[PDB]
Amino acid sequence: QVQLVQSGAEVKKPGSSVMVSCQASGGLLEDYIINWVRQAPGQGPEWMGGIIPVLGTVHYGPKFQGRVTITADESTDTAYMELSSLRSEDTAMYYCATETALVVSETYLPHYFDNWGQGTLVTVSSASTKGPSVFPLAPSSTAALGCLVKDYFPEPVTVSWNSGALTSGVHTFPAVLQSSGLYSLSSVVTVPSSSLGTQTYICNVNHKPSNTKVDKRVEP
Amino acid sequence: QVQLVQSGAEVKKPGSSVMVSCQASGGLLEDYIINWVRQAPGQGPEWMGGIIPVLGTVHYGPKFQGRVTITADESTDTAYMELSSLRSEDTAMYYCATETALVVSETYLPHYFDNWGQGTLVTVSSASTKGPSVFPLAPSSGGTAALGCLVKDYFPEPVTVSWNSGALTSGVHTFPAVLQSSGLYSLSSVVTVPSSSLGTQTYICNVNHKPSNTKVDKRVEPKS
Amino acid sequence: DIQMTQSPSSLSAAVGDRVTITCQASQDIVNYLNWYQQKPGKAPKLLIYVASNLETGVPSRFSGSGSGTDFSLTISSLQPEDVATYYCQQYDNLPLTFGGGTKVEIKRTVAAPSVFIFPPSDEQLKSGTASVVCLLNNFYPREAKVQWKVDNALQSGNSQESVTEQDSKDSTYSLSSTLTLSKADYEKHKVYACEVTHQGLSSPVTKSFNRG
Amino acid sequence: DIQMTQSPSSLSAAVGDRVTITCQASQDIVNYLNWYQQKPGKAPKLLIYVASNLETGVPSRFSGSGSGTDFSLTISSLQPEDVATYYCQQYDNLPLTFGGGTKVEIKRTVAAPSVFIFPPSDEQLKSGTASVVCLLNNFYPREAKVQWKVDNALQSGNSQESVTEQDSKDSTYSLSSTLTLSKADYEKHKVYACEVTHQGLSSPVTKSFNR
Amino acid sequence: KETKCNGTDTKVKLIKQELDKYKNAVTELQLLTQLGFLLGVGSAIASGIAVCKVLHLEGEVNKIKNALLSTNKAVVSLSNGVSVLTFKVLDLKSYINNQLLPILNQQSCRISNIETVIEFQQKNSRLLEITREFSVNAGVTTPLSTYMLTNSELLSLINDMPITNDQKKLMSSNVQIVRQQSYSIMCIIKEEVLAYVVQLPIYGVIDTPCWKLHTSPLCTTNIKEGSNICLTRTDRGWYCDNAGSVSFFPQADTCKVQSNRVFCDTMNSLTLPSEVSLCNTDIFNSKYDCKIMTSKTDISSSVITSLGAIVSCYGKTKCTASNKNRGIIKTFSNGCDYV
Amino acid sequence: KETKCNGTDTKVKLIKQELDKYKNAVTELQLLTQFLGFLLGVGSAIASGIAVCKVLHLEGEVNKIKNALLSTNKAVVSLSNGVSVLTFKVLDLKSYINNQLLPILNQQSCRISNIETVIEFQQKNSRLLEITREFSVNAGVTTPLSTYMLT
Repeated sequence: QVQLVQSGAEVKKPGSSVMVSCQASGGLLEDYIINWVRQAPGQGPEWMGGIIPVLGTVHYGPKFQGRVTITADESTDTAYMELSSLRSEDTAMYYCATETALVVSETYLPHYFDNWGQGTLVTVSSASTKGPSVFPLAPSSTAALGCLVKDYFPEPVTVSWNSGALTSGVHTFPAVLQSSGLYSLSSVVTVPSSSLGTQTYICNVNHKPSNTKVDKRVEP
Repeated sequence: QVQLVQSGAEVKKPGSSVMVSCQASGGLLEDYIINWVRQAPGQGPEWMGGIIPVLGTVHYGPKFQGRVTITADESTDTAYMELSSLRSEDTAMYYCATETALVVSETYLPHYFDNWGQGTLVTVSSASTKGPSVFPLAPSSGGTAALGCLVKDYFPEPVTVSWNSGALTSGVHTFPAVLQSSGLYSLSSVVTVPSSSLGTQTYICNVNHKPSNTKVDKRVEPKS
Repeated sequence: DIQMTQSPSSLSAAVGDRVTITCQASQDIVNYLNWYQQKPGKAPKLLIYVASNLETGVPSRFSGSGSGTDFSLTISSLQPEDVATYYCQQYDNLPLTFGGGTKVEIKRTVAAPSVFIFPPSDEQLKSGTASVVCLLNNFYPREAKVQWKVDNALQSGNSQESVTEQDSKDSTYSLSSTLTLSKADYEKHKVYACEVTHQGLSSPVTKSFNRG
Repeated sequence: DIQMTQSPSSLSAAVGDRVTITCQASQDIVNYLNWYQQKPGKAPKLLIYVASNLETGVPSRFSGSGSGTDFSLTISSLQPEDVATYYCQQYDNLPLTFGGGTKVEIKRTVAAPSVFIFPPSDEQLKSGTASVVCLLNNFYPREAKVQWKVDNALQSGNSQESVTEQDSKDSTYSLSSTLTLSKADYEKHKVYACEVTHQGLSSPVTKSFNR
Repeated sequence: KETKCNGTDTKVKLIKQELDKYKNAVTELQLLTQLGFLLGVGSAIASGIAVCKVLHLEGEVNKIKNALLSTNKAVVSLSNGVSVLTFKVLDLKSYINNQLLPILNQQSCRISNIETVIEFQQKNSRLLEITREFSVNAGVTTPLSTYMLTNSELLSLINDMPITNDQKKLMSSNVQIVRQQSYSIMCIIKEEVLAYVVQLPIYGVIDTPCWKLHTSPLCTTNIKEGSNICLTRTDRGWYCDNAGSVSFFPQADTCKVQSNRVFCDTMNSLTLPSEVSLCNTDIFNSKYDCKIMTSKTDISSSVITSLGAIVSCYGKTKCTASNKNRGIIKTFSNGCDYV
Repeated sequence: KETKCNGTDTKVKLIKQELDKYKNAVTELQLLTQFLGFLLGVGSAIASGIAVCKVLHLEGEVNKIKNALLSTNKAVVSLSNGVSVLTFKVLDLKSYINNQLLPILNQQSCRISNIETVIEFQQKNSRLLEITREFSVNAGVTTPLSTYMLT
């Protein structure tokens, strides 16, 4: 019932250091075991470490000791994770996951993750952040319509139909990496052909990493 | 699975005394805590008292002690409640409610009500008992028509009504009684029905005003 | 006596909503608190006993919590047939007492009323009185208005209206209005109409009739 | 480290079947094993903790069993919303380690794709690029083939396709193909078509347009 | 009155049997509720029995019940002569009357929720354990068990005794010894109340000098085998200063030692003049007649002291003191010696 | 460290009191830790045990005991004085509480869906409490040797 809010996705230069934050709402950081999990594309999750604020003890997975720093700011109920010396291996979705710590004994260890953050995709590359262009996919002679979101970096881009009002029938395809290096992705929705003139369909494209929010109107 | 059957609704004169009975079917009175709860219109329920025949103990609510007598006739499995010196404040639906008393220690008290009677509406008033008149509300000329019957000029509440001996229930609306300016209660019962069955189907409203010994079966259909 | 404070007094929630009802006691009653459901005109039915135990046959969406002086009743997915008044009741000491009650109503999409008018019967006219009935069937919300119109003159304050409780299966209301007059005045005019306004009709719907 | 072995890596089962997944530990972990569900792009969700305890709000069809070194996760009636990757996880000692994962997919009846073609937008052509999109919507099975046809010449290797994961409510797939060409080469030809073959169509369906 | 539930199903048989174990323990209690030789004899529980006897008078228990209705701790005026602290620890009445039996009665002994019955058996546990102990000791138990009086109850009861904080602190720091010098007297179960009298020690004399005297037989060591004479001090035991005199405990195991504190019971003691200490320094002193025994029983033996060992070595016996890391270090000659 | 169960239910009250009884036994025991015949020589029955107790109280001595019984349940430990003693880990309640019970409790804010957990805990907790009770009534020295002391 507590919501874990991680920082937004971003692109960091190789070798630099990145910090991911995780904000708890509805409880104190002391009331939980705070873990940090990452998942590279096409890999499983890997335990990096965890913090136990009630005991003031941190434990690290061997692979990450000495270049990962996890902190818990209880004055603000904000947890942090600092990873230094970025390389190709670190491109991954980073998760903030908790284990509830009501009855805590000494020598308590992390065991599981019952509450997760939304995940933070850290992309390590030198390619500059770039916002996408959106192009209509008009319906014509059940009909289908959509919009084309082209040329963005890095991932991800999100899309909602009618600010989330139209949800039945939406299909957002996984992004494909183009030869240019930039990503592209599509979102199509099927709808009765009789509503092509009476209903308005707008796709809300947001790329927060570049702070570019663009809403392109589409109609037959 | 045990049903509690109370005595019928009635009108009693102010200052007189009323006796309400409550019949248990399927078990013995000794095996229960028998409670009496009343509910005035627009109020919550109020617990009047309870008797525990297996222990031989009677308990009265402080407001009602000294003018309420509750007895348990184990020869007929009937519980009773007698309230004396009736006045206007007593106009309320009176409920007979039980709690199972299978395994009881001494000083056992009533705690809850899991099995209820149907309720007895006691109306304290000077007016005489009077049966209602029933008048059709014939339909005429989209694809659904409405008809009903009007139950007018009775005293006291309640009047009951069923359609087709209780067969027609989806779509019936029996409105709460309204006290007219002339006095006495009046009530309406309407039901919507497909327009194609207006000639092929029979619709009867079975109106009962038990206080007045009035049983009426009114047929409704268009005229000519 | 121990006073039970039930809050809120009324609530409106959609079908599928999570609804919570609270009961407070005037002194510590441990967990000796029960919950009842009363549909309009029916006897109450026991739902929860000892604050948290589910009665057999009660849908799993009902649950109770609390201890000491504050208790709660929660419906995990509110359903149309839950429209009723709920009462908490203590048994720590005598007399057994109830809360003020909480009436639960369903909020649903607005529905237009079907408007039907009935003239007084030929059977009733023999008795010397005429009642003209107007009907609003299966509508929402609660608030509506009906002004009678005989010929074209609006009649004011010579009628009485009665409203059913919210229907247990689709959460709509129905309303019957009865216009009572003497036999002499009924045969004084010819065309009778009842005019109805509501949020479900674009224009007010009027039904009238000709004697015959 | 403790290595977790999840078997099989993938399976296909019909709706309503009873599905079992296995996790093996490299040493005795008593019952200190958890199970997680990960739908595509979403965070993992705790299903079973301490080998057998059901998490609140998790459908009653989930159960966990085992002790020592071998554990199981059981779905008594596989449902469409269960399409996801599942992971086991031990916590006997640090570091916490996970299984390799088991991808569970629903096998249903064969569904034909709805074929729609979209021309490139007028706004995009000015910037110097043109994308022509062809769509196969709500089809089964996974395997389909799209060969482009410009005028009448089959196009090879000038397109890129992306397929959605199995849909969470009806267990079908969707596939989008994008044909990228230059504005100069796009206006070089006239009639564009995408032809689609699949096991659900007796003959391949073609939808075309004139520039 | 009786659990009128029928005993067959697996759910009913556990709660019904659990109820019977409670009702039988209750019924059981009603059945039940109807040197050194120079020492003086006492009545260990004369104080406790006196209090219990008051509760048997007609209508006397009612005063107790009415006072413990609002709080769990009250001072009650008994009709006879003594004011006693009374304590309601477990309230089984309101659990059975308002939480368990309603749950049970509503579903005709089908307890669908197993959680209620487990809570009952734990709530019922202490009564059966107290009943069980009283059932094995003829209504008088010692030492005072943890079912009789928990540490939480004991420390709180310690705080209310009419003693100085120094005396209070001693008892709370050594609660284990307190238990061993206490009694529990079961006596009355009537008018829906069960009560027993707990008798705790009161340590009125604290921090006075106290010493232990060890003695061992002393015989001559002459060459003739059967011709020998022996002598033994008989005044062995503990001696504590008390009220200008010495409280003497002849019996060795009547006292329990914790560090430097000797917990003893004055009831098994004699009161001696302060001149007793002279027997250690001058056995022939003309101010106190030192107690001795005589014999010709020439037997070798040894006495372990607090900080060493006394060895009475006689005849042809081999007497030796050894170290764990070194073996024998000293061989004792005939006579009485110490190391 | 602390029982912070805020939600009250018959199940929560059951584990909390069961947890409190364990939390009480540890503290309770911790409090405890701070014709013829007349010619028969007197002895000190537990002088041997008292001597062994005294060595275990030495600084850094318990760690020697703990670390030897960390991997196995039977070890010979050399105390600082010179004496080798047989050591035996009979109950490991630590690994039970930390990895099976405490995680189960924390998940739903003390609402245990399977009553089996409390029954297992009270059974797992029984041997500790019974040993404590014998010591609690016998001043830390029991005789004869009970079956709870040593099966």
